[PDB]
Amino acid sequence: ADGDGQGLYAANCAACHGALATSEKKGTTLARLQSAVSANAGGMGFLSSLTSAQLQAIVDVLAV
Ligand code: HEC
Ligand code: NA
Repeated sequence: ADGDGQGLYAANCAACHGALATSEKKGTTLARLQSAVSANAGGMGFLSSLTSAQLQAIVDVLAV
């Protein structure tokens, strides 16, 4: 259901951080992403429903 991260990034992140292929958040970390949602960085708190498995999948595709 989770895909490989590409759909999750496109649906939840690309509007603010760019298409995955040219994302400004390449090389991010799970700790940065969880902290950004939890701290509402840039208004990101609405993403608090994403699970650890979903956030990690997004981190991993940004590492490729
Ligand atoms: C617009 C409503 C955004 C959504 C959707 C996403 N991000 Fe975001 N994020 C946004 C801003 C304005 C900021 C602060 C400025 C900055 O770009 O740093 C952030 C912050 C982050 C961070 C923390 C900063 C860092 O360590 O680089 C991360 C890790 C981050 N954003 C990642 C990220 C992810 C993975 C998103 C989809 C789940 C996502 N953001 C969505 C604006 C918006
Ligand atoms: Na806000």
